[PDB]
Amino acid sequence: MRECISVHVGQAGVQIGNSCWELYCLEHGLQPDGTMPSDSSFGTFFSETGSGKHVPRAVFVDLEQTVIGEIRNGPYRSLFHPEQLITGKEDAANNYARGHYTIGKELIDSVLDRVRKMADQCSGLQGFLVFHSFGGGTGSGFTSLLMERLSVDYGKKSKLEFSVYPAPRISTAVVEPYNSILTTHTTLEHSDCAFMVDNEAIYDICNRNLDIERPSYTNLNRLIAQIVSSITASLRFDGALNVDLTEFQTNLVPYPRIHFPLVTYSPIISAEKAYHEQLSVPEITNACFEYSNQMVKCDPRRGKYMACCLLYRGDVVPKDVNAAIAAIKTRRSIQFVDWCPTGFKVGINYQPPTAVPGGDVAKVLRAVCMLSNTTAIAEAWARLDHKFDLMYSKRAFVHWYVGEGMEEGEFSEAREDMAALEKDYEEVGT
Amino acid sequence: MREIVHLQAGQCGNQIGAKFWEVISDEHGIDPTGAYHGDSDLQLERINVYYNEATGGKYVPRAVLVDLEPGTMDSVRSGPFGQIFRPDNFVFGQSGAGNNWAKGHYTEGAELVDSVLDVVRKEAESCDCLQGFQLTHSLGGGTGSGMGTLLISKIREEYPDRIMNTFSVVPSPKVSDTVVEPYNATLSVHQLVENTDETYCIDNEALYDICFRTLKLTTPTYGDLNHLVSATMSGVTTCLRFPGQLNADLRKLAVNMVPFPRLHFFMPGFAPLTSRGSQQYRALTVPELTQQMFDAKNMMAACDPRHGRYLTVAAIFRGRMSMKEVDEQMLNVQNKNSSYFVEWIPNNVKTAVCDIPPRGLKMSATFIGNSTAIQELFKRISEQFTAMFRRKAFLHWYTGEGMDEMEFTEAESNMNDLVSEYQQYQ
Amino acid sequence: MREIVHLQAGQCGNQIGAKFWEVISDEHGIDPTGAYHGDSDLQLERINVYYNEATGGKYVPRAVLVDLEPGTMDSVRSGPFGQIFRPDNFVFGQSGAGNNWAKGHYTEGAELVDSVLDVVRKEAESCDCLQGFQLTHSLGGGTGSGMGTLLISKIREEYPDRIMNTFSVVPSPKVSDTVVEPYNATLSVHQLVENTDETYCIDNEALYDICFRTLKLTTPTYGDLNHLVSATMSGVTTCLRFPGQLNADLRKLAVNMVPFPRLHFFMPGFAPLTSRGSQQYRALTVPELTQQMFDAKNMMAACDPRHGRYLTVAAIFRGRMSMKEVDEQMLNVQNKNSSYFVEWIPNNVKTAVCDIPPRGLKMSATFIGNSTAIQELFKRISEQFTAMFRRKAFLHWYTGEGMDEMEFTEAESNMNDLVSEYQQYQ
Ligand SMILES: CC(=O)O[C@H]1C(=O)[C@@]2(C)[C@H]([C@H](OC(=O)c3ccccc3)[C@]3(O)C[C@H](OC(=O)[C@H](O)[C@@H](NC(=O)c4ccccc4)c4ccccc4)C(C)=C1C3(C)C)[C@]1(OC(C)=O)CO[C@@H]1C[C@@H]2O
Ligand SMILES: CC(=O)O[C@H]1C(=O)[C@@]2(C)[C@H]([C@H](OC(=O)c3ccccc3)[C@]3(O)C[C@H](OC(=O)[C@H](O)[C@@H](NC(=O)c4ccccc4)c4ccccc4)C(C)=C1C3(C)C)[C@]1(OC(C)=O)CO[C@@H]1C[C@@H]2O
Ligand SMILES: Nc1nc2c(ncn2[C@@H]2O[C@H](COP(=O)(O)OP(=O)(O)OP(=O)(O)O)[C@@H](O)[C@H]2O)c(=O)[nH]1
Ligand SMILES: Nc1nc2c(ncn2[C@@H]2O[C@H](COP(=O)(O)OP(=O)(O)O)[C@@H](O)[C@H]2O)c(=O)[nH]1
Ligand SMILES: Nc1nc2c(ncn2[C@@H]2O[C@H](COP(=O)(O)OP(=O)(O)O)[C@@H](O)[C@H]2O)c(=O)[nH]1
Ligand SMILES: [Mg+2]
Repeated sequence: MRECISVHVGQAGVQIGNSCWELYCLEHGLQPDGTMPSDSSFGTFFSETGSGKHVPRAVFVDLEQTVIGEIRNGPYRSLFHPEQLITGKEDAANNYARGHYTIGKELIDSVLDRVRKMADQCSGLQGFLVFHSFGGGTGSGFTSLLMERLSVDYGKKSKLEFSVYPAPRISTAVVEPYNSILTTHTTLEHSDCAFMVDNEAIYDICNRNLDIERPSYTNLNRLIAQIVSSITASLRFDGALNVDLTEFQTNLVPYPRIHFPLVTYSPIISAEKAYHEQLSVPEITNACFEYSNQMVKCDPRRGKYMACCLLYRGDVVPKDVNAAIAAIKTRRSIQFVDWCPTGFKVGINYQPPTAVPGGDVAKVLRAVCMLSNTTAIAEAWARLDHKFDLMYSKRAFVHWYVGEGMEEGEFSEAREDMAALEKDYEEVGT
Repeated sequence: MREIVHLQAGQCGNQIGAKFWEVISDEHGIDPTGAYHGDSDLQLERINVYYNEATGGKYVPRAVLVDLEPGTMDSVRSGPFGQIFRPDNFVFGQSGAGNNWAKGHYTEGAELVDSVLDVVRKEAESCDCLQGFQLTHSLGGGTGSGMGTLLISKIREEYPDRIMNTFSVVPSPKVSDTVVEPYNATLSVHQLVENTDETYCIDNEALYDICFRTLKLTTPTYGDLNHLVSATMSGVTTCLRFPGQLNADLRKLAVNMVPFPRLHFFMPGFAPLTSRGSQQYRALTVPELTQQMFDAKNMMAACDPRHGRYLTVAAIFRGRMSMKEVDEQMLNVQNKNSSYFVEWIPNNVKTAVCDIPPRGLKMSATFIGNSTAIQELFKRISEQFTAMFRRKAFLHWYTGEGMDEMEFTEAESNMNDLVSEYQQYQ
Repeated sequence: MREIVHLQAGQCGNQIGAKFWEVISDEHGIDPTGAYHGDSDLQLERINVYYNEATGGKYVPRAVLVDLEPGTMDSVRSGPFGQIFRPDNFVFGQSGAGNNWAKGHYTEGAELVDSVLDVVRKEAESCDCLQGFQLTHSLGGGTGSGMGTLLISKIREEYPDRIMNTFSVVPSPKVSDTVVEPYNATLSVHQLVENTDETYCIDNEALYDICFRTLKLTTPTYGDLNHLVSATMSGVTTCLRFPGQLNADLRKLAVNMVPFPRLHFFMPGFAPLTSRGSQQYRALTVPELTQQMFDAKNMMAACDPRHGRYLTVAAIFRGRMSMKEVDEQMLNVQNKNSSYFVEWIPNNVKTAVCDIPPRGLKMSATFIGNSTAIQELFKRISEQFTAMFRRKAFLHWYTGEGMDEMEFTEAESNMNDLVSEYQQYQ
């Protein structure tokens, strides 16, 4: 009852996974060898074997060995089942077509066999949590190969998807716009709620709120995992107003294709400041509406809100939350659509946010994760399809994709389908 | 002897229900084990109204507990009184309602209702003379709104002459936790107007207004809201559980309270309510119970009665009190406030008087309003529904369960027909 | 039953007020908690005159507390009796009056008066029969002088027939703490002459003269001055709080005390006052109370009555005493001092006699003088005002609040018109 299968794809998805499973082990009190010293709260994320060993409901997939061989050697080598850490011989080379058509074509029927052996251990599986990069070759091409299979094999089950998405200025690859636009069919047709996240927005959150001047990816992944702990907390714990994984979607998603919420977390705070701020429910609610805390570089004030899920956790009371959202409804800069007069879905859970002991993010009595469907996110798509247009007007890297079995027309068919999504988010604001 | 069958649906219905069972077990002097430990013979005389006798003089409450998720059953079963209920009467699914009415009514609860209804039969066949069904639910979300109204339809078809009596927590704009709340409620009110004999309309905005502007609680929880609801649930059945100077069965309420068949959307209240630090300064007596009971801040729905007129009010008093003083105050109210009562009914107030006040107070009054001001509760849901529905927003989650767009059009049509019938007698 | 509403403005008005509430709570036998702890039924019989009954027989005083700064509310709320007052009745700003009348009347208090006046309504609507308003303030500085006279204007317009009765601490040259004191007072006296029914003119120079030349205190504080003021505040209302041989309401004082409408600037006093080390040698009796009460050293304004004539005096006695002896002494005074009373009034003394003397003395007398000698208090303020105003000194602080120079000219014009009407009957 209430299981989730977490699939971690490419380097970004696996490294976010290595932070997710670092957190879930602390939060459920599971040792890094999978044992538990001394309630079924762990059952959403861990299968339990008769030895008293808790084994994660996770699959890790990469087309090259390097990142998963590090998971197979570091402190979590004894946590995972050895055949659900899955590797190929050959890197996807930041090429969608190697991930989808040529290299991932070989590992896919082994990836599915592990997901089948995990689902057969569930009893009322709640959904899938799929972690990936939009810019990667494995991230875009292998996730889009896998999702097409899971959407015929498990058609009813909710597919939640956490995506590291290209930034306004920060980029690691020349072909990041091509891989991202080719992914837009995956999220539109074979996903149920897709959480876009941006490296440059978290880098700015780190600078302004944690006061860390120069963060690594370990600092980003420790924020991205904290949001998924808070999405899953109602599945795992007692609360005043627990939220089911489909109850979440029935309030987030107004229309079948309008399932790209923003996400934000509050308070992001260091130990230098957490002892001087009040961190009252009013303040951490208001922090979620600041452009300063959005984890995609777009401004919510250039949009309208369709719906917000305020998922509180720790020491909060429904009195305080209603009194808080009443001030948000009073502020004329936070504008909802005319057709959503209710606006807010509230969840409240009694389990505080767990600190990772090595981390920058401080101990606090309260947190909220706000997950928010808003028209503003269409600007993060308008940025990236303008990067695509400059390169496709030259066919600037297209021979690497055509050379690995892709149809040249798929680039036009993907830029077309993105323009129809960017149309849909502009159309519903009116 | 006038047994009631009680049914709990979804998170809210099981939470206001699991608090109600702590309140009436305190009244009837029943231990959390189910053993009787009370003071008085009057506590035991009518214990059959809400409980079954079992071996060793253990009492088992006649609740059915319904949910589409295990987690609220787990929260009730582990709770303050959870061990009291029959293990067979916890009827549940595994995958929830997703806050979707159509999952409740057509898919997830349509599977489960065959397993619910056959337990409602075992309890109703164990009754000596069943008077009715007492169902606790919410009209927001999907389990209480959509499965609870499926279950009302099934029990109504099977028991057409018994009282169907529902306690219905329902949406309002300033205290909301769901995006699709307006849809679920509009689909659900369409079932309540046809099937129930009484529906007690309750609102979280009004239950928070009692907690801040009367009780002066700094941080009211859902546990504090559930305590206000369950006081009025204990209140209206009092006259079949205890002796009195004027006895009123749930049917003796309905005959006096419902002038035209569909105008049965009531609005409850309770007195005395006092700020916790102020009780020693207050005189508990019938004219102070009256000046609280008939004031717009005390009622448990957002409707100010000064925006309509009452059709009927019932005041079910409890305690040792004068019939002259009760009959004097229920006259003085409707003559001094005559602009707030309909003038084609020659007396708008029903009274009842029980000899046994709640444990720890000398007197109490449960108030039931029927008023044309309840149009405002149905209007604001209907206008939130309309503003989403003109752009078909969120409908793929309901039409995915095989529901028609025509059923939304027909639900909002039947909602405006209920608004029009209250506005007609304004 | 002849309720009073009491209002405190600025530092001085809240300090003479917060001492007054300690004095009348001792009289009525009310504990600092608000609970009744007195000896006698007579203490409870008229407790409604200054208090509201609340739950548990706690009494809540009918004060409104007004300031433009939080710091005096903080000093009252934390004080000897601070917990007695209603939290809602503390009405305050954040940035002060700057000792500026125009900040009080036009800017800082014009914002706040909408929040004051709507509390004065809640207290006046809770009254059974309101007799009047009892406002404590100072005419120096900016809060009491400028906001308090704004508030007098607003309450006068809303309650035109109720008694407006003010206790007004006001400037004098030898005991001063403000440079702009003359301006603030001249702008404020212009409102008092038109709106109030009685104004009791009080002076810190005269309150220090009582402390040194009568009580022989070595170091008199503002707490000792506030105790002299509040004894005469308790004094003049005594006859609506306690029984007596001659009862006099605040209106029965006004009809006898105010010959021509504007001549209502009274000058209070109290007896017996004795040096603390000397009480055992003094005989408390009506002719000694008289020989103190009618002597120039006892009155609480700097005016020596030997510089004018009285129009009317009221002597409100308290205690078990002979009406022959009272009527004998109030005759003997105005025949042996006939050059100090106006000879177109055939008897200048009103008497009243209450049966209940203050706690710890066998008799007491509160004195109210109306005398043409009050011209000297208005004259010396008018000449200090004139000597600054001929050179426009400090006016940018008032004209910066949008006040005209014409309003200063018109205030000092109305001040000399008040001086001329007292000097006319000399
Ligand atoms: C010494 C004293 O005066 O105690 C009172 C008390 O102080 C006050 C404030 C009580 C108190 O009520 C609350 O604190 C409260 C808080 C949130 C929501 C609702 C109530 C009291 O707890 C509640 C309690 O009432 C009862 O026990 C009733 O029988 C009630 N049942 C329960 O509350 C209950 C509690 C725990 C377990 C099972 C039942 C009831 C009401 C209707 C029908 C049947 C039973 C009483 C008299 C008091 C306290 C104890 C302070 C009040 O409640 C009642 C029902 O009387 C709140 O306003 C009234 C006025 C009372 O004076
Ligand atoms: C044994 C004895 O004779 O005690 C007297 C006393 O010695 C004298 C000196 C008292 C005393 O007065 C003062 O010390 C004092 C100091 C500064 C300013 C004003 C007074 C006394 O404190 C004051 C007190 O008076 C009262 O209590 C009145 O009821 C008074 N209320 C208060 O003073 C009071 C004090 C604390 C808390 C609440 C009230 C009052 C006056 C008018 C209307 C109502 C009440 C009394 C009789 C005395 C002492 C105790 C020494 C005198 O006051 C009164 C009001 O009687 C000062 O001259 C009189 C003559 C008294 O003989
Ligand atoms: N936050 C975060 N971002 C990461 C991390 N690792 C990689 N990224 C992002 O990943 C994006 C590019 O995708 P890749 O890392 O090349 O994805 P991949 O699936 O491994 O691609 P292939 O090597 O072609 O298979 C860049 O925009 C990076 O910023 C990580 O651990 N944390
Ligand atoms: N009074 C009360 N209201 C509740 C409680 N739990 C939830 N609610 C509120 O009322 C609504 C109930 O919907 P819910 O019961 O969650 O839907 P369901 O489980 O699908 O039937 C929520 O949106 C909350 O605002 C509770 O314990 N008490
Ligand atoms: N009797 C008395 N006089 C005071 C007290 N406090 C201040 N005063 C005096 O009278 C004047 C009052 O002005 P104030 O109340 O300070 O002005 P405001 O606060 O702006 O109204 C001061 O200049 C002091 O001389 C007090 O507690 N008692
Ligand atoms: Mg890779």
